[PDB]
Amino acid sequence: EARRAHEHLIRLLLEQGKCPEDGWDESTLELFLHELAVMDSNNFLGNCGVGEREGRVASALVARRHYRFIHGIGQPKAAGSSLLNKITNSLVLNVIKLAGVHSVASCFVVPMATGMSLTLCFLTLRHKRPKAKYIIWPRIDQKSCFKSMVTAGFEPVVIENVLEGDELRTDLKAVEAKIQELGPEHILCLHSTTACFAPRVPDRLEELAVICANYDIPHVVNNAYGLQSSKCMHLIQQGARVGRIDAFVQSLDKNFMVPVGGAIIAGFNEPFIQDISKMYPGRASASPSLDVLITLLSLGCSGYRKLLKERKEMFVYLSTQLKKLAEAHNERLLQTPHNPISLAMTLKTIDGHHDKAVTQLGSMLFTRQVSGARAVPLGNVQTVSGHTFRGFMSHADNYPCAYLNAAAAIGMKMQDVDLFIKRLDKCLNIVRKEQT
Amino acid sequence: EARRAHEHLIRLLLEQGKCPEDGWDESTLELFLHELAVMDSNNFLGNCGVGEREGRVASALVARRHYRFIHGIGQPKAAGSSLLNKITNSLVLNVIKLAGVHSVASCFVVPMATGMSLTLCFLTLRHKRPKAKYIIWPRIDQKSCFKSMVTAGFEPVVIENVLEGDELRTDLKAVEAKIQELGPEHILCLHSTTACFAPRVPDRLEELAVICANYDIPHVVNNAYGLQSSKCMHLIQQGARVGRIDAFVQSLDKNFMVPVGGAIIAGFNEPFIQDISKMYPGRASASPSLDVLITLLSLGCSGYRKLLKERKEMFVYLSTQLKKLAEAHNERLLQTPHNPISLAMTLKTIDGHHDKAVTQLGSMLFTRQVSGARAVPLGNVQTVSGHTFRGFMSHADNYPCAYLNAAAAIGMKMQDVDLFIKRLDKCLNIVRKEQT
Amino acid sequence: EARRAHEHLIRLLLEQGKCPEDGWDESTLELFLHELAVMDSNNFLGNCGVGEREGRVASALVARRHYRFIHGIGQPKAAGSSLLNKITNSLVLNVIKLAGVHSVASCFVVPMATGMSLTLCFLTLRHKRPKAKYIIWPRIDQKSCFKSMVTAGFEPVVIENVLEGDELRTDLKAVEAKIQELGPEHILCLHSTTACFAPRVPDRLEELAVICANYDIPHVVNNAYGLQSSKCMHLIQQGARVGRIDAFVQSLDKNFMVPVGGAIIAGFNEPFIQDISKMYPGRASASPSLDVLITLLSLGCSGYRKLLKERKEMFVYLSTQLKKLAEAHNERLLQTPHNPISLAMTLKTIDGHHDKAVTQLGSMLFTRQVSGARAVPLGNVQTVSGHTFRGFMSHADNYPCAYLNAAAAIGMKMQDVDLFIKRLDKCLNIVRKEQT
Amino acid sequence: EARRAHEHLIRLLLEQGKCPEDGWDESTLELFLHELAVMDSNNFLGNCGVGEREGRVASALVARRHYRFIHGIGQPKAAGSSLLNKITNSLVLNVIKLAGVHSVASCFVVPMATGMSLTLCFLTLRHKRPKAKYIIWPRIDQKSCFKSMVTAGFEPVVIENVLEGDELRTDLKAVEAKIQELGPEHILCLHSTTACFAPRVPDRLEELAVICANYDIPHVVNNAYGLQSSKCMHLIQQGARVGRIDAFVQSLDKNFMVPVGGAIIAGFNEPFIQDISKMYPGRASASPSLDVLITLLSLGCSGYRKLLKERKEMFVYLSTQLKKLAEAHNERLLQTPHNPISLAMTLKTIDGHHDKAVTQLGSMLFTRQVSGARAVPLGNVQTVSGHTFRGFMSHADNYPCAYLNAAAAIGMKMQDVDLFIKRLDKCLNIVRKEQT
Repeated sequence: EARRAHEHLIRLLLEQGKCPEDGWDESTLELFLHELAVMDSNNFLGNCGVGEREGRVASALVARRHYRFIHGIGQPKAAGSSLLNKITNSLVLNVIKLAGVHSVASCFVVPMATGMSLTLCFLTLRHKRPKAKYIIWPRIDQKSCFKSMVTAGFEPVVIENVLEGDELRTDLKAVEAKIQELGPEHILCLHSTTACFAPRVPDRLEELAVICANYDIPHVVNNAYGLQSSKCMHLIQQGARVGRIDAFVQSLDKNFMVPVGGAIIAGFNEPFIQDISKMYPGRASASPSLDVLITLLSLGCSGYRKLLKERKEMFVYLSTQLKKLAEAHNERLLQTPHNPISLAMTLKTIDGHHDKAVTQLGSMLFTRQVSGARAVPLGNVQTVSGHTFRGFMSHADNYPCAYLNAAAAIGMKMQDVDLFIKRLDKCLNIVRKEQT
Repeated sequence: EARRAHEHLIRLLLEQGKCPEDGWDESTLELFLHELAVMDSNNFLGNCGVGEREGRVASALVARRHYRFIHGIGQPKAAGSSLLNKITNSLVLNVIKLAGVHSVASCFVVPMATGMSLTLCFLTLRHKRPKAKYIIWPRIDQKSCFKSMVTAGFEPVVIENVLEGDELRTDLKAVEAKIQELGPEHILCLHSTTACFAPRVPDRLEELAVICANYDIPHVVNNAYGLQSSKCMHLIQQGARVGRIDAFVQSLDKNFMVPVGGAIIAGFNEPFIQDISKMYPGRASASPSLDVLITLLSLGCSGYRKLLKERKEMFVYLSTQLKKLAEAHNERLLQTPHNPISLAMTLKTIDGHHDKAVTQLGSMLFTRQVSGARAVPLGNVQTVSGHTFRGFMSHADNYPCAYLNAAAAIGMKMQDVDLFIKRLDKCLNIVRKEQT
Repeated sequence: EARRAHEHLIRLLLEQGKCPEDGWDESTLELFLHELAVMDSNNFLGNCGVGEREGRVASALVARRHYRFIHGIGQPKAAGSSLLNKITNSLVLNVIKLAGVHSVASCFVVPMATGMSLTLCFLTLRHKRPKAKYIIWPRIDQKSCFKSMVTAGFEPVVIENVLEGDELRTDLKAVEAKIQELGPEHILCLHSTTACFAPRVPDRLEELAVICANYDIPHVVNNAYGLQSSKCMHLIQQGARVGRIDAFVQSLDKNFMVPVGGAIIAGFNEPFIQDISKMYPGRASASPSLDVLITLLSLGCSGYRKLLKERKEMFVYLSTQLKKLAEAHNERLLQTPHNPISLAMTLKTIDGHHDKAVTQLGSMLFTRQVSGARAVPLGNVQTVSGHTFRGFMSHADNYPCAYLNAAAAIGMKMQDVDLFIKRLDKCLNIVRKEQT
Repeated sequence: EARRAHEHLIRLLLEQGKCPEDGWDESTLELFLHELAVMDSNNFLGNCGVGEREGRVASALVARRHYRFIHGIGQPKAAGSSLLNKITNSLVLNVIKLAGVHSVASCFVVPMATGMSLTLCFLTLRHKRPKAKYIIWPRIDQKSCFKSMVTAGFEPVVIENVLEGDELRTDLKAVEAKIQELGPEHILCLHSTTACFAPRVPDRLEELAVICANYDIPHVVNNAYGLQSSKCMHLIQQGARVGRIDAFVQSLDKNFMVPVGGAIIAGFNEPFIQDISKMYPGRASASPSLDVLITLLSLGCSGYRKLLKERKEMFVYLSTQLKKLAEAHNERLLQTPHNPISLAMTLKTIDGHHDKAVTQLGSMLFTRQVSGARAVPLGNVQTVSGHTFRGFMSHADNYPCAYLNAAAAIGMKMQDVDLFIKRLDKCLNIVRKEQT
């Protein structure tokens, strides 16, 4: 029977809580979703509602586009939304393992993006560490992760990066020096970062993990877009094994190709991760969870695994093509072998004329429908939530050159690289011709 | 021309930023949505993406159900999502005015539910008031609003309510006594509440507003489900006129009949409300905004206004039917004329036998597909985030009786009341027969 | 259990094959559709296809919009599409009874519109009556019903209508005179018509039925848009009781408010109706059947019955408003009490100036977004499939005046009448002002 | 601008009426569809309707799933549906050329399946040839094409096929012998067939075309599933060049992977093809046209061309795998090099035991979710619409053996062949073990 085949797949999902090897057909998926939504009281045919939160919906466009999941995630009032939440977190745990953190103990989807999800971690740790006022943070010029600390009501302690060749790396001496200066009890946590813009590289998590274990200080990893990278994930896995990592947080959109809106908070200590979940007040949107559930069931392990493999290949393709273009314009690819996602070519040939050529190149790429490229000048001064950054965008006060960023992130296609290379070549020609 | 008629409506929305008098046809709405999504870079036909957040989508089910809005709300990378956000906040401001707060200066949708949205207000006020550690809070037995204070890292100062007849009301003397005891500078804010479970009533906002203006302390109003009530909204409007209200927060789902997930933060001081918006780190889900935009454009002013009128009528219908049932079972409707949404009938005839009959009645209603009713016993002890509540569910340590809650909230139908009355009558009969 | 409630409704549909009293919720309907489509082999998860008609679908937009019903209607290859067809025909039979033909024996949806469905009836009757070459047809100026006879390969025998007051009615003497002239065996059938443009009225079916019973000649009724009228349906029911009706055919779109595309063929002799079904070669589109199934399950008996009641009320409203306008312009409503759907006001005040004012009025209404009105002049000569019609549009060679048609058909709203009246008034004023 | 890029594609479609080289994104397609539907009067915001066919829709599920195309295909009342029809027929003409008939003059989508579309051709030819009563038809055991002739009211003249090796081929002598016997004027047309079940092969169209040109008799080609085959299409193209072909008809579902429901009628004489279109009475469903428009715009030339290439490859794969299996069971692949889509392996090893093993094998494959296979026994007697077929299913009275059919049709995947081979192998083993 056709129906039994669908039920077999559903039952296997419910009993194991694992991503199916092969992606489900849409037919199976929509059957499952409809049966789940049937379990929510708002969808009961015999229901009457006499409360203030009945999951009533005025617009049929709204109800249908959400598969009639209205109540969000948590006698129960929403048994299907609850099961949706359970399944999705179970699927996500298994993908975390698949992706490289095999010892992960616990995780949960939270329908806030990565910044606010990090804030939630910091808000939870306040009650663990009432004496703490500082968060030690190796510098990365990204506004949201930096603001997350201020939002949580702590003061960031910005640790400048060390220039090693072309790469910007964790200053481990300065981190330990600030712990000793300020006092371990006054530090809320170390806030490290994996995936980042080249020529910065993922933080030295093993070493920071050792430092945190020894000084007895929480370690929170901004893994925003590092789940897609088995190298970034090995760094988390190794760090947890050789020292201390308390939580790692990753974006749903950047690693799973779904709308912006949600993140995953994961860790190795189940009671602690539960404490973060419990620190969240009230119901939350089920929409990020639904998007990731749809995506993971449709892809299967094999589909997600293939996406990860294709990204590695696109990275190789992107670097070989960008290095070739760079060199053809008498530029070079910065040597950043410790960054597995992001790369940078120098813009020395257009910089230095005092005509804003580097910024102009960025705008030119933008108006030619190139998105995601970052033209980083020398000398941006920018103040973010109380803190003034010298050399903003470059993660250092005095990086030796201007450069252009590009990145091979999950779902990148060959036409992404090809069109980029084509339009970048033309833009470089225009600028240089203008400078004569 | 047919197309010009659609464009006229769209252009009028864009130029005035106001809810159309009559609801748009779905045809107009979907035209508009598709044209908006066209403005996001991920949807550009000529686009190439070389960054880490390109709004790529693996699942067609996911992309389509969100109308291809992927990037969430904020060179720009997402011009349509940005315009969506602008329009929606403008529509919401106008509905706030429509609903009873005509002097509202500023507001924004935040894709967190009401609890976390209140937390965000408290997180913002931390930077305004570094010496503050306390939030003064007239008691309401609702976990999320209470937890919001703890999550923000403040300690709640629980002010017990005064029993006046059957109603539980703001103890204004105790509020002022705690301000003086603890010191104005050590108070982060007063956290009041409008719409609530009977026999509690909306807080005395005019008087609290006067107190807050005089002691120079912020006033944050939990208006979770009070937007649907012109009486609750008059209380906010009057309070702002005679004293101080800094922010008022309301649920999207409870006032607009959309999925759980979002809230509105509004106020009378534009710079301050902007500061709360700016305290939020990173991008956020556009899904709550989209749901409310769809809903408000489809309803129009006239449709939303009609929903508000129908709720008032359903309240009258619900109370007349519940009073009639109560009296037929030798119970009574508690006299709560200061609560415009929630009501309560006594359960004295089944309580007092030491057999858990009140709790049992609640479960009986639940298993008979009645949702939203609250059977409140005498004597619940419950600890929430560090604080132990006596008489939990009843908003007081010694409320004189057990009672049952019901409420006429927006979108309630006559069959909601009728089925409820029918099943409640049968349940009361069963319990009483059992007690002989 | 929520799911059991849905299954109860489905099971009741499957066991009785009758329209539910109250409309199904969309949730129940889509559950049912998905479960049905599961029964088609193309949707089997374990299926392999090695034939030429496997129901493969390239476009996900196409597959989804049809609920994955691909195979159309008929070891079996399509068990769900087959069950869909069975259910839909059973629902339609019951609506035919509801609508006024309680003795209907058999019917089937055919995914051709009414013209081709009549052709199919004529094609079937060819094999019953090999000597027949003529179809006797009381005149109605509608191209499709007339062409249906030619398409079938018969020659129409056009019987002119009798003017009785303002109405055009069946010339029963001329019908019988042509039977006798041509010979009963040489007549394939009588092709009568119910719902039609005023001032024509439904054919005299009782009398024609008696004639057909006596001369032993098939009687095929064009009931294109007469199902929505209990008066038109009583005429079919009475005619079948007092004489002979072999088949009656009605449009799906005009009586059920669904896309153009399908029709119903019904009758009182089950073997004969089966013969028409069997005369159709090959598979056919399931789309008309699906549309009517969705519509009838969502409406229920009560919803469809309410639509029929509202149409009667709109007819009264339309005539009272049109009579009032007519008289205000010194025109009159033609006295057509035997037409229950269509009406006509005279255009004598603008006609007669030899300036094409009547045609011009029709175009003016069209450019002012009035659809469905017919401005009928005196003196249209028009040739349709070999036959030249004098006074084309007016169903007679010498109807005494020009007039304007309007009709109250199912789903008409008060704003349809109101806007029509408003724009018609303005148009009449413009024309008369021009004629000075 | 993003919007201009979409409009450029649309404008190019409208000006050239040709399939885009590369498939449109869904975004572009749905934009286009929505803009088209805007042009139909039922969708006009300012519209009032006072007629009997206003395109009103009761169900939002129905309206939305058809993109608000309600009126079907034809002052005008439906300008967008009309343009839809125009575009689709233009796209289809170009695909006919792409597929191998480069000299095609005219074609149109008709929303009837292939059988009824052939009937329409025969119905049209009746008026061209009033003396004709016969249709000469080389035998193919397919019920719908045979019934199409009877439905049209003609008598089929069944020409038995000639056995050449393993193939069944056109008996050209018998065709000419029947023309001479019955008289050219009494023949309505020759009804030939291209794509068919092996071991029958496509009719000898060049030779039949010469015969038809010489005797002055119409030639109607059943090209039901031959459009997907450049060899079948070359036969039509060559036949038209060396002789007479008046119309060729093909299934939409079998060549374009859309629901059953529609067909294309094409030819080389534009006035004649127009005459067939004009012989159709009334409006018709736009749904088949919409499905093929969606499909062709999403695929582009390149996508459809790739599908055709993949089918050729799947044919090679299917035959090599089926030949290998056959031989492993001491059977053989029948030598049918003139059939480019269908193949047959002998079932001699299980046939001959008088135990219905051949029929049983067919049922076994069916219950193991193999669809589209045909187990053809020796000796089926079956009467279809008045005519008794000896050896029904095998296209001859005395085909030497029982065999099994399989076919590589458009959209076939490797798993279709692989699973089929796997399950067929197991079934053969079961049967042979049972026969000991």
